[PDB]
Amino acid sequence: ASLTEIEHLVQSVCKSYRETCQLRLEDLLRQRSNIFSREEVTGYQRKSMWEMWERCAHHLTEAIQYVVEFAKRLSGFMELCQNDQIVLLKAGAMEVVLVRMCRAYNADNRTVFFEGKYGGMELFRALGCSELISSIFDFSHSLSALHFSEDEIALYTALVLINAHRPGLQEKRKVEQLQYNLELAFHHHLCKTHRQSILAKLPPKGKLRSLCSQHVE
Ligand SMILES: CN(C(=O)c1c(F)cccc1Cl)c1ccc(-c2cc(C(N)=O)ccc2Cl)cc1OCC(F)(F)F
Repeated sequence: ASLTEIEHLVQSVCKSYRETCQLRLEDLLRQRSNIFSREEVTGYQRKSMWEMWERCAHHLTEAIQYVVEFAKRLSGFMELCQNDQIVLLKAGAMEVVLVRMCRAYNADNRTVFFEGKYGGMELFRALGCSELISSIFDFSHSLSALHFSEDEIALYTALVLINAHRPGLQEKRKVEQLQYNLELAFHHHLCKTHRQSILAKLPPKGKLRSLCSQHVE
């Protein structure tokens, strides 16, 4: 790995993320002023857990489609066997989507973009998943307060995906090589953007994995 190669990898990943990021930062930030009325909230509250679920499951599917596209656009992700690509997406897809949620979270009033507007966590009362939702607000909070940039997200999410210690992989070596190259890109870009600071301040593999497991449950 040279500088052109790693600087190229940084740009590939950021471009890949920007094409696949589903909802534009632009819009997300525009729509913060805009908030659900108590009539609106009470309406989502009133629904059935089943009505809710299927709506959330529509966006989850849609969002998992975008993570896969991102992964497919990752350098040398497609040159891995089918079996490995499945291992990585099946372990990491959902972790990425959670990370990707921080963007639609607004720490300044503890709301998140849902279905066109912003709302608080009480919006999801019908699901009877208060503990879980409340964590999600907390893990999205702690990242929004490091002002995670789009390139920081792209690159971090790429390493949540490309992990040589997932079991099931047949060609570990190639993955370690993909993984390592992205670490370099992350750490390089971090040095270029004077953000070396945020490493110690990110939530560990521990948290993110244990939350995503509570989520998949
Ligand atoms: C509520 N939820 C879940 O993932 C979830 C959960 F956190 C607990 C239980 C059941 C479910 Cl389906 C969920 C699903 C899709 C979305 C979602 C909405 C949109 C959208 N445009 O509204 C787009 C993509 C997605 Cl993945 C957001 C969700 O939760 C937000 C928060 F912050 F409250 F968790």
